[PDB]
Amino acid sequence: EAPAAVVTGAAKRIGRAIAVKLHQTGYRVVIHYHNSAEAAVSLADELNKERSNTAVVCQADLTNSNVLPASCEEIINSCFRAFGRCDVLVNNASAFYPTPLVQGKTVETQVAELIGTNAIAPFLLTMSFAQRQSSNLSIVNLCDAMVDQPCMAFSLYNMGKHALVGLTQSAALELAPYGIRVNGVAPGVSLLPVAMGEEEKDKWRRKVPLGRREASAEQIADAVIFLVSGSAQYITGSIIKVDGGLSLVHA
Amino acid sequence: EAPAAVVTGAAKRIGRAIAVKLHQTGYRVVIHYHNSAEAAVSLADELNKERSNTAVVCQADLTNSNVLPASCEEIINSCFRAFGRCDVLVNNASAFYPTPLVQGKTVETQVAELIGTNAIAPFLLTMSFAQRQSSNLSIVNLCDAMVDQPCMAFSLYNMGKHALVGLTQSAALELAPYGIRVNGVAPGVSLLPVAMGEEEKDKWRRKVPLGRREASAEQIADAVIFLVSGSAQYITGSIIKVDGGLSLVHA
Amino acid sequence: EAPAAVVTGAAKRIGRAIAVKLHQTGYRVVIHYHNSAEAAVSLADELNKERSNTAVVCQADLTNSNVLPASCEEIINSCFRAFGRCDVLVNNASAFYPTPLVQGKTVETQVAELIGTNAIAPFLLTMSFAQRQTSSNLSIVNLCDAMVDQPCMAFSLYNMGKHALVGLTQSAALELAPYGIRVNGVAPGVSLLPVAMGEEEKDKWRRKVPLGRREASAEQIADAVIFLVSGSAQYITGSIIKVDGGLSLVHA
Amino acid sequence: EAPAAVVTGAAKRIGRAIAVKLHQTGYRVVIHYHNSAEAAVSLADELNKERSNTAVVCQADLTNSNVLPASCEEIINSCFRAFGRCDVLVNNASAFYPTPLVGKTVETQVAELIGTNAIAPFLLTMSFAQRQSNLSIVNLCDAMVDQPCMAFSLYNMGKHALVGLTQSAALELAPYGIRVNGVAPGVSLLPVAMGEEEKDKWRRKVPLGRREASAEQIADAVIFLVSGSAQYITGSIIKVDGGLSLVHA
Ligand SMILES: NC(=O)c1ccc[n+]([C@@H]2O[C@H](COP(=O)([O-])OP(=O)(O)OC[C@H]3O[C@@H](n4cnc5c(N)ncnc54)[C@H](OP(=O)(O)O)[C@@H]3O)[C@@H](O)[C@H]2O)c1
Ligand SMILES: NC(=O)c1ccc[n+]([C@@H]2O[C@H](COP(=O)([O-])OP(=O)(O)OC[C@H]3O[C@@H](n4cnc5c(N)ncnc54)[C@H](OP(=O)(O)O)[C@@H]3O)[C@@H](O)[C@H]2O)c1
Ligand SMILES: NC(=O)c1ccc[n+]([C@@H]2O[C@H](COP(=O)([O-])OP(=O)(O)OC[C@H]3O[C@@H](n4cnc5c(N)ncnc54)[C@H](OP(=O)(O)O)[C@@H]3O)[C@@H](O)[C@H]2O)c1
Ligand SMILES: NC(=O)c1ccc[n+]([C@@H]2O[C@H](COP(=O)([O-])OP(=O)(O)OC[C@H]3O[C@@H](n4cnc5c(N)ncnc54)[C@H](OP(=O)(O)O)[C@@H]3O)[C@@H](O)[C@H]2O)c1
Ligand SMILES: Nc1nc(N2CCCC2)c2c(C#Cc3ccccc3)c[nH]c2n1
Ligand SMILES: Nc1nc(N2CCCC2)c2c(C#Cc3ccccc3)c[nH]c2n1
Ligand SMILES: Nc1nc(N2CCCC2)c2c(C#Cc3ccccc3)c[nH]c2n1
Ligand SMILES: Nc1nc(N2CCCC2)c2c(C#Cc3ccccc3)c[nH]c2n1
Repeated sequence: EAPAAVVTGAAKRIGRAIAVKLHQTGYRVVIHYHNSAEAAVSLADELNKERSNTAVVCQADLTNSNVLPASCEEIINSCFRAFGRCDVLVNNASAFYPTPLVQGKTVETQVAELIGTNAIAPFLLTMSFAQRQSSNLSIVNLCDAMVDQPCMAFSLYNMGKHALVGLTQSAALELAPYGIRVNGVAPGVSLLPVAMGEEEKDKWRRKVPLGRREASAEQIADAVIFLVSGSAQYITGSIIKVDGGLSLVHA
Repeated sequence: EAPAAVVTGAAKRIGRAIAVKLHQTGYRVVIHYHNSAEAAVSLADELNKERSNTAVVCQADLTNSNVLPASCEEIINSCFRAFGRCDVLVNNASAFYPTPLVQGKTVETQVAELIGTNAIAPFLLTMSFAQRQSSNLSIVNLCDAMVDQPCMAFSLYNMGKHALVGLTQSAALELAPYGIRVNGVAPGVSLLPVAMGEEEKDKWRRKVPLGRREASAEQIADAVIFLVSGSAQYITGSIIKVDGGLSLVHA
Repeated sequence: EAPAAVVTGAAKRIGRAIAVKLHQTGYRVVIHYHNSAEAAVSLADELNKERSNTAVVCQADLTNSNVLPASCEEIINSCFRAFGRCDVLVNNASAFYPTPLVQGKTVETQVAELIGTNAIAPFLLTMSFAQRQTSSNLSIVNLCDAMVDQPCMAFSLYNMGKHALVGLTQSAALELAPYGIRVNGVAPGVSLLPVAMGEEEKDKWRRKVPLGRREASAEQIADAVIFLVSGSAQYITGSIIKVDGGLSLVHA
Repeated sequence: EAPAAVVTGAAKRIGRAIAVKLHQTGYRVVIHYHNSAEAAVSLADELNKERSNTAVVCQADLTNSNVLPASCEEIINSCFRAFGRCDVLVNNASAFYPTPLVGKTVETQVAELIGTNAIAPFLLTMSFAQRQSNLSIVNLCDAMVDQPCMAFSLYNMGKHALVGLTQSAALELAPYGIRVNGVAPGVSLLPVAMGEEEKDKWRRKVPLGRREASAEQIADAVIFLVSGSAQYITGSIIKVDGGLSLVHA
């Protein structure tokens, strides 16, 4: 019987690249989404076309609130409901926008979305994953290679990703006696929005040592797939940068 | 005019030592506290006896909630209303208890307290402090030298301290243009409670390379004093471990 | 035509596992060795029995000296001599013994062996590798140490050597990225405890590891190397992958 | 009796400022130097004019070689010879120049860059410990060690090694009451002779004040680490960089 994976924020971009890759490697997948309903269902469609009854979608807001623990438990429950098991959890969903310290979402909303999606939801999904448990159980957290050279005025976002590093380590340590490995993948710049000005994209592209290009979504997913594989059976609490050397470039 | 400082969680233990040492150095102080009202008032009394009109108290819960931004604004305000200025903020208050991943406060309450006290309140206090501004302005965040080798079952506490590192770096970068430095002090083991077990204290003491003892509250306060001083005027985004070598000791 | 890899200290243990997997993946290999001459020659024999003239041996002391630069150049040269190309370099060879700060090799000899093997020879091999250079996939993997920030008591020069190696991994990734050469590390925690260590002692270390209360196999370390040299790691450079079972996360 | 400090590479620039500050604090000082004899003697003279018999010079090359351990032992020995004790060691001496991967031989590059930045600090540390009250060592590291300058691999390997020495020695010497810490400068005291356009280019990158560190600012952190206010601090490295290491590309 095939193992099952939950991928948060999997309707598009990096998260969809990860979902697809697990599916192709033989996983059944829960495609989680928040707002992108049409993209999520469309992907579950493709993948079920490929193999019937191997994908489902699951809608959840991962903003922090008093019901977030229930929402995270229901995401995990939804994998068991659909597949009878849950082998892999990939915490990919993330809010990203500036929250300047000195001067519109209220600050309470900004805290809730940025810390919720990047850190607390990952923690709650990890609790639920562990609680509901031959096997290769693992969690992969999507981190950020630039957390120590942060974007100006992204304090909440940066605190959220730092918290996620802390979760990755704490969960690796705690869940090792249950056979559950917990690792991260830390993109540098990846998948630049089409919208973004072509000269702005080139400005950033030119900073990357390896090929003066951003990472493809495929390249990020490749590192996730490694960490979930039997090729990584002794790896836990590791975070693999996938950044083309960007984090090494001084100002 | 003497400079003024806010110290969170200043009624007892390390926060109290930081408040005393700053007051000794010539600062006027706001003693924030949550439950330790008699100790906070007694400290204020003792400090005002040394020097009239140099200490006030401010009570607030720093748990994450819809009212935390106003509470943090209140705390900074208390310093302006008493003293007419606010030069230094020390983010010392901190909830600390285990939050095991595998199963009595609800989990969402555990999240609110541990992430609120250790990260979100320090972010909101930082915003409020910055917004209100040859001065020597700075922020010192009490971090944790053991954050990369965390205690088992302390996930949320560790996440909170990692976020606080993230805040330290982000805010150092963003507030540098205003002349506000942001730094950290990372204690190892300091001031073990009297009522904790003798076997367990001996166990931990014996692990510290430098002297086989915990730090005194005054030794932690010494590093805070340095960072706020004119001897640290080029230092921002730095985190000083005060751990007797404990973090260097392998398992 | 098949790519080619140099693996230093490849006669035994982890280096041997790395050479074997690389060869199994389709690489031709230079098995570098220092003292383990029989092991190196019998390994090359086993590999060539599988595929003809896909393995050669190359002996060199990698202690720091006046002759180390030429030795390192000759290791890379031997790969070009045998196989016409050199696509991968794995810096695995390493001296490891204590050098207490406070009180019969002299200290200058300990410096030369520990800093030479762990840091200087990798630098020189990296220079020679790069100097000699869209289906190209060139890369270097340096064998680091997951416990570098919580070092063994009395192992200052070894630990200095491994820190220098992290520095090289970063500096060389930055500098060689324009040439298409990636530079990464694999950082074991405890792996393949020596056969002659008593099991009761092996178990004292084993017991510290969160993930299974055992040490890594040589093949588990090799698996990380294989990943880093693969096409699945094409945007990965300057990265160090811990393969430590969570050991570095465990407090005193 | 006043305590005594050894400061390597102390004839000029940042090492000189550290010596000056330790001397102002009440230390007797060994000013080690390699080539800057005139500056070193002039400094010793000035410090002894301020307080008699409180400074000496000591000449040594700290390039790696088979005699480096004896040279390091002799530096520590020179502090005991002059002052009867040795309380503080500051490993400041450092070679710094590019060594690209693609007149000096590479053997010589390795010897100077790895010797000065790492092996000499290790040997000096051994000699300091062996010869033994608030005893401590401060190693001058580099806040940019993880975002290094292009083509500076050996320099960078040296400073990484020095971080490892700081940790290993803090761990090992702690039972002897000897603390070991680091100060990691960002851009500091730019050469007067360096091009103004280039200086301005690097200055404008620094978040805190858009200026380099003064040598006195670096020294202030050294002074803290050797003081009685840092008696529980060992194995720590304090960046003194105005936030420069926080700035992405
Ligand atoms: N792109 C980069 O350059 C880069 C750099 C560093 C790190 N990373 C990391 O890699 C991961 C993926 O990057 P990306 O660019 O693909 O991400 P993205 O496009 O910014 O967002 C990924 C998904 O997160 C989900 N999400 C956002 N807010 C949410 C909420 N409140 N509740 C639930 N889900 C929410 C969204 O789902 P819906 O669309 O369904 O609403 C969105 O599709 C992230 O964790 C990111 O931080 C990316
Ligand atoms: N002690 C150590 O070994 C150690 C080690 C590493 C880091 N640290 C850090 O150093 C700092 C001082 O340590 P400590 O041992 O002195 O801390 P502590 O005694 O655990 O707590 C300090 C104060 O935090 C305040 N606090 C707790 N929950 C709060 C809430 N919901 N709202 C507002 N305030 C709250 C409390 O004030 P009230 O008493 O008034 O209720 C408490 O007295 C902390 O940031 C800690 O995390 C300490
Ligand atoms: N084993 C572990 O737990 C562990 C932990 C952390 C990191 N690592 C790293 O992983 C790598 C492999 O570990 P290992 O335990 O397999 O290594 P090892 O058995 O200690 O030695 C590897 C090889 O290094 C070669 N070597 C030693 N001194 C040399 C010299 N002076 N010149 C040239 N070559 C020399 C030896 O070759 P000959 O036998 O031919 O003389 C030896 O076979 C090393 O880089 C190590 O530091 C290992
Ligand atoms: N300046 C910066 O921006 C910066 C940045 C990061 C770190 N740092 C660190 O801070 C420390 C001081 O920096 P700096 O700019 O003052 O240093 P510097 O001017 O480059 O050199 C300091 C001294 O090192 C001594 N030295 C060099 N090679 C030597 C050798 N082979 N043997 C013995 N001594 C040798 C020289 O002595 P003589 O003059 O007597 O020959 C020189 O005066 C260094 O450790 C440096 O790495 C500085
Ligand atoms: N969830 C999430 N989304 C991100 N982005 C979504 C819009 C483009 C970037 C980033 C992102 C970025 C970026 C970026 C950096 C330089 C130039 C353009 C984009 C970093 N972490 C992120 N996390
Ligand atoms: N707010 C807060 N409080 C802490 N403590 C309050 C009770 C003593 C420890 C710690 C603490 C600790 C500890 C400790 C660790 C090992 C042995 C004994 C105490 C670490 N971070 C903390 N943060
Ligand atoms: N070249 C080299 N060799 C190592 N070893 C070779 C013999 C066993 C370990 C180690 C090693 C180790 C170890 C070890 C630690 C605890 C228990 C047993 C082995 C760490 N880095 C190493 N580098
Ligand atoms: N021993 C030593 N000396 C350095 N320098 C001596 C004169 C120029 C800088 C540096 C140095 C530098 C620099 C610098 C950075 C930006 C612009 C100009 C110089 C970094 N590490 C150093 N170590």
